[PDB]
Amino acid sequence: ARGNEYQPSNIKRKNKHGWVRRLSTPAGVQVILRRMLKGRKSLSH
Amino acid sequence: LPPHYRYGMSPPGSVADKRKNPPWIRRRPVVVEPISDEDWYLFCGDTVEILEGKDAGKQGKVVQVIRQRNWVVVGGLNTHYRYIGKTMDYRGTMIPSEAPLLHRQVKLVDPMDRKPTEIEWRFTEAGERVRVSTRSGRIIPKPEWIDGPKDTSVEDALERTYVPCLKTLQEEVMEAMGIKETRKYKKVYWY
Amino acid sequence: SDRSIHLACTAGIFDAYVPPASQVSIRRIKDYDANFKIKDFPEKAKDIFIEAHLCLNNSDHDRLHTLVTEHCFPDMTWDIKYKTVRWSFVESLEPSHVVQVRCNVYGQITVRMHTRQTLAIYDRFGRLMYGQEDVPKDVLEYVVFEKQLPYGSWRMHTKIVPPWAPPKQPILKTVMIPGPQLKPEEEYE
Amino acid sequence: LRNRVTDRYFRIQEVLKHARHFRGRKNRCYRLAVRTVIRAF
Amino acid sequence: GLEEFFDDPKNWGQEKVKSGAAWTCQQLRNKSNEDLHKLWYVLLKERNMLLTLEQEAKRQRLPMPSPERLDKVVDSMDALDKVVQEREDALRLLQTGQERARPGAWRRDIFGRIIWHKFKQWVIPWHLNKRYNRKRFFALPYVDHFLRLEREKRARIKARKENLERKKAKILLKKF
Amino acid sequence: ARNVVYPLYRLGGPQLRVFRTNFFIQLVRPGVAQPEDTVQFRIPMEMTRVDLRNYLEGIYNVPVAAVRTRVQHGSNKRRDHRNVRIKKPDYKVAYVQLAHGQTFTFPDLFPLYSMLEEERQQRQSSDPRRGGVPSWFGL
Amino acid sequence: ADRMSKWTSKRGPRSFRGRKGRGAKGIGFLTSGWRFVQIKEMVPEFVVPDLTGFKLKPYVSYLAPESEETPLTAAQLFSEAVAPAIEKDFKDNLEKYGFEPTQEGKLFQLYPRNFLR
Amino acid sequence: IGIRLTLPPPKVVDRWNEKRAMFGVYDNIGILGNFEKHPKELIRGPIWLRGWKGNELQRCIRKRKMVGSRMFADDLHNLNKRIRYLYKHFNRHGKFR
Amino acid sequence: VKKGFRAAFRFQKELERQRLLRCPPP
RNA sequence: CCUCCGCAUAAGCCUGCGUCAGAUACUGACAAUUAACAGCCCAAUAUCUACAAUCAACCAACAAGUCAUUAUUACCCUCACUGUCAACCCAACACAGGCAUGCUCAUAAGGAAAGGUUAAAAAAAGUAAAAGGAACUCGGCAAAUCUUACCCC
RNA sequence: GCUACCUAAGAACAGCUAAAAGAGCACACCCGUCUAUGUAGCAAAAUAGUGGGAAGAUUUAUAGGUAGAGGCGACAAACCUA
RNA sequence: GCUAAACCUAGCCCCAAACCCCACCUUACUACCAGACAACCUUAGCCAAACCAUUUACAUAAAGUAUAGGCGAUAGAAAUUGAUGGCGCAAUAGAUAUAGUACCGCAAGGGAAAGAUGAAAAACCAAGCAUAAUAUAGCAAGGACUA
Ligand SMILES: Nc1nc2c(ncn2[C@@H]2O[C@H](COP(=O)(O)OP(=O)(O)OP(=O)(O)O)[C@@H](O)[C@H]2O)c(=O)[nH]1
Ligand SMILES: [Mg+2]
Ligand SMILES: [Mg+2]
Ligand SMILES: [Mg+2]
Ligand SMILES: [Mg+2]
Ligand SMILES: [Mg+2]
Ligand SMILES: [Mg+2]
Ligand SMILES: [Mg+2]
Ligand SMILES: [Mg+2]
Ligand SMILES: [Mg+2]
Ligand SMILES: [Mg+2]
Ligand SMILES: [Mg+2]
Ligand SMILES: [Mg+2]
Ligand SMILES: [Mg+2]
Ligand SMILES: [Mg+2]
Ligand SMILES: [Mg+2]
Ligand SMILES: [Mg+2]
Ligand SMILES: [Mg+2]
Ligand SMILES: [Mg+2]
Repeated sequence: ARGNEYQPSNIKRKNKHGWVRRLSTPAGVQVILRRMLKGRKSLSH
Repeated sequence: LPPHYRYGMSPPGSVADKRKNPPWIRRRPVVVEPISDEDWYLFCGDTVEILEGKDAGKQGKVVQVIRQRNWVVVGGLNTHYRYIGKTMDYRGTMIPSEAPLLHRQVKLVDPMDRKPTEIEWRFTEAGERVRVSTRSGRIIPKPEWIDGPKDTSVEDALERTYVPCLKTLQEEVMEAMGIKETRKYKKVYWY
Repeated sequence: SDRSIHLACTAGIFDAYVPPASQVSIRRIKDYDANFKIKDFPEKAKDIFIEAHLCLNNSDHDRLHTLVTEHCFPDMTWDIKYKTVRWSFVESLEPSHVVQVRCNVYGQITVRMHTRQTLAIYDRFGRLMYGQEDVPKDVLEYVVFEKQLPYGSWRMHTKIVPPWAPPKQPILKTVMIPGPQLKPEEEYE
Repeated sequence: LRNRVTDRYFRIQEVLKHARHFRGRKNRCYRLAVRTVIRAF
Repeated sequence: GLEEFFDDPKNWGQEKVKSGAAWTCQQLRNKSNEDLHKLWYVLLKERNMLLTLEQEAKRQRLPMPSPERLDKVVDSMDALDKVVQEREDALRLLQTGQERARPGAWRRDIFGRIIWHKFKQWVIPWHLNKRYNRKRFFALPYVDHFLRLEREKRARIKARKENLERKKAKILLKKF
Repeated sequence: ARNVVYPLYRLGGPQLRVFRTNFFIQLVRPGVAQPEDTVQFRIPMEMTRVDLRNYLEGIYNVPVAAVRTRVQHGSNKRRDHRNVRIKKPDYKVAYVQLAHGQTFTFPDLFPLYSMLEEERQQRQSSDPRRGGVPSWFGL
Repeated sequence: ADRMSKWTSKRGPRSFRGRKGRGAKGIGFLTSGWRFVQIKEMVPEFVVPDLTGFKLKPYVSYLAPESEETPLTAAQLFSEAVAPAIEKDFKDNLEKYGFEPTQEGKLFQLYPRNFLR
Repeated sequence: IGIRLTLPPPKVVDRWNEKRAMFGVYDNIGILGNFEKHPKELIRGPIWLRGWKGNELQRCIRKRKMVGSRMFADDLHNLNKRIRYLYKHFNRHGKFR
Repeated sequence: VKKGFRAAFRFQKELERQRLLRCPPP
């Protein structure tokens, strides 16, 4: 019954975890900064 | 090349080299003393003498130089024997294969004295840089086509058609080819 | 590939001495060396042959590589690996003498030797499989030596076997030669 | 790992030698051989 | 014609095709702008032919005859481009004094990193461009801590590299 | 041209001209049956079909009747020893139909060792009668 | 769910796939009814020269002298182009010698560059 | 099996290199030099523990006091946490009280 | 690898003893 | 013999049973999906736009409803770009699960329940059963039939 | 991106009885009454049968919104990425 | 005799010194249209006080002194004084790091493993088993015994 909570959709993906949304708020800017400091190959989604 | 790549007898880009050093090898690096480019004194074709190992004393001709590992390969000297073309049935043919020698194990030979010599990179007024033997002086010299349908003749290649001018290639070509443009480029904003 | 393989021998004999004019080749040899003697060669060739076969007896590959060429060493050692050979030269019936000489540049000398030798080849387990350790046998052979013309020397290159050569000594063990391993569809002919 | 034990082989053998004539894993596994050897002594 | 995309029919199938030397920058510098303009298309046609040969060789699972001439042609085209760029740069410096052909400016991005923002071409001024105004070219105070952290990460990496180099040098000296 | 900023065009401005073309194309053998008048090219991704038409008509004087393009996706499934996907580059494929009834067919391109061969000829494989006894000895 | 793969026009719904491109420079605009108006002036015009009689083959003969590399500089260009006229008119208003006060009014403006390649 | 099967490469120690040969020299600089220099001034090392000794908590406190402002951000955070933990351990835990 | 020499030396002696036992000399 | 299906679009995925060669629905190489279908639109300033849909005709309504321009000024002179493959997606899996829409309403399309043997117990699913017919059981649970009447909430 | 509720603009509901019905039988579809199996399972809640609704307070695709001292809730202390 | 065993250097730790072409904020990595929207505002709590509620640390010497403090747990000055590498690690260690990669999660985020020939490749030892299943009786051993 459970397990399939991920119903993929690129519109939702980019509108929820995209670069633009991450930069929209100061908190998301700090999220991107944390990813950069850690060296993540994927800063945003 | 991958970090700490182990230079071998095979060239760094051959099939045998790729077989011996796949991308995932992490062998211990080889410790090689840092001989500067201005201190390297062994060159391809130089006559040398072997100081250590089998064939010690014999003098040969340097065929290959692996600088990254301070290696000189003396042609037909310091040879072991290996089979080439050995298949499931045929034993193959024995071939003499040279083994690399270190520049500390190999010394240059005087052009005429035919004896091992110590070398210095003494400057000369004419030969700005050239090898000079120390124990007996004398300079050791450094050893060592038809145009196709798609090759420029020498005179055409060296012809100086360039007349310097305050014109860009674009406008010069426009004048040469006769393209006439009257429209004025409207100014744009940069930011 | 700037570097190339530096061979120390040739693939095979230049001109085969068909067993029962070469002064140009002798001249070339002398102009390359300046101290060679055709008349004195046979003794040196015999010494080289005896030493090479004693090296085979003692499994001295290092000395073999100096006494025989790279076209000779595999032929001598491949089939004798993992077995012991008790070879011994007892005497030379008639004196050895040069026969034919021909010539980056190699020179080949054919020497006819009619000598007397002994053989005893044992298995991995020390079981005799060829010859007698003591009985001597008369052997007529044509050894072709070769030399490379700075640090080269005279080394055995080949052995020419006459088509009229007497059959070699028979083997101790019996042999089975399978016939055509026919597939089911195939039929014997 | 400034200081590490390098004699553990011999420390184990000092007991396994007395445990060699036992049955089962008591003659091979130190965790068992030590108990069996202590009981034997 | 399409035949210009392939080598000479006589050369077809040849194991090796002899080729001259790649054009050198000094040699090209002596040629006029029109001459360089024509040589550019000569080399472009040769490059197209050689790329066609390479792709067909890959398709046929065979080595490309004389692969070095493709590198020679690429080097010649690069040298011609460099010569033309040098002439254009010299003229631009003489006439305007600008060392860059494209306008740009050193700006601090939203992450506090100093970048060279290369200006784009627009029809309306920046104060009216909506998207440009959405783009932010300033770092707020909360970015200072991350700037310090990145600086310290870089310093740690550099210190590790230098210490390792000194260790290796000492090992080499002891060995020799 | 590619990897260059195009001068922005405003109404009534001058024609956009490129003097030293940066596009390099490949003429490739079609992988499937094609009409006699169709030629297949591999093109830089930044080249439009209009650009290809002008390119062929100016540099090669090839009369082009029609051009179609498609972006072939290169496989990203392959993985290296580090389990990182190796990306085969995507490339643009252009199908060009020649004009004036002209026909094109891809040309049929591609229409020490001595010592090794000599020794192989001189193998002298072992005789079964010998029963493994070495053949060098003449006794 | 794939973050390490490049974002291309082949990924996403119909709107995303239609909207994203592959780097090809624009040729015109869109009007009512999605009709595309292509502007000729926006199409790059390949200025291909006449190669007839051209003597420069793609490759150079190996029997050619080697010369030291001397990258062209502003000073060298000035010396080779303007200096002679300056000397002549000094022995005997820089626009006469060639200086252009402003790039505006030129078809090929050096800065900001407004021409291809 | 945690024992190597081959002897390790011989370890040769030059007992008469310069460092060992001149070790201890100028340790009596004070008493033999009119006390111009204290022997602790011969100590080369971290600035916060030159001629000074203490337990881990004291060493951490001294490090923070003397070079805390020059420490990296995460290193200083780690030092603060270590000082906190050492304070708690030394002032609230132990057999003796 | 564990730094040290004496344990390795002892193990070498034990290996020599085992080798002798397995292949006693004439 | 089965057919829940199936074929497309959407969404998702991203080359994931095409060819060649090596191995032992894998690996490497080669090839491929071609726009008309779909996405990617619209020059301004004002000014218009009461009267559902339901075969829209009678009727009946209530919950009161997806579907419209004009006036002047501008403006044509020049068909790009992107998706197009697959045995596919979300469920750690070649997962008996989840999965929108258009047709097909049993198929023209798509598939195989049995690796071979034997035919023990116990276990699961099903079928048949003398006479009896709830005597079972907490209870007619299950199964079989199609079955009345009275209460509590 | 599940789920609770909501916003925008969409889609689906065979056949029969009745007749403008939060009507009846009954598909698709939604749900999950009871039994059996399963219980490291096909499944971290399924399968087979059986059953409730199935023109509505229905179901459902897309995008958006409400965030933890909170949200949302036909209150089950429900649901808010097992 | 198979699984396997080992190995030495990849690097790292602590100090000193020293200050450090094009594309991309729209669905990032997207050539090319009227914006207007802009940042600052006490840390808290765990925990200790054996609960918890005020409270509870974040060069040397003066000095744990003056003081503060449910005057108790604890907190705590100032005046004043004068100020060149490694008895480090060596692949379960040392950085998480071969890498913030693979993989996992919608996301924030979490986060691995491992390699060893030689100058040149253009040359005997853990467990587990097998050799070799088993003989009445039993913490499997001890005393023993010819066994
Ligand atoms: N304590 C310590 N001394 C170091 C360190 N790095 C270098 N040194 C010392 O620096 C001195 C000079 O180092 P060298 O490499 O010989 O010379 P250099 O490159 O001129 O030195 P620097 O100026 O320090 O970079 C020697 O005494 C080294 O021991 C380090 O990390 N710690
Ligand atoms: Mg959903
Ligand atoms: Mg298309
Ligand atoms: Mg089956
Ligand atoms: Mg079965
Ligand atoms: Mg009955
Ligand atoms: Mg009853
Ligand atoms: Mg009844
Ligand atoms: Mg009863
Ligand atoms: Mg029932
Ligand atoms: Mg109905
Ligand atoms: Mg109803
Ligand atoms: Mg309640
Ligand atoms: Mg309750
Ligand atoms: Mg408390
Ligand atoms: Mg307590
Ligand atoms: Mg003070
Ligand atoms: Mg580690
Ligand atoms: Mg064992």
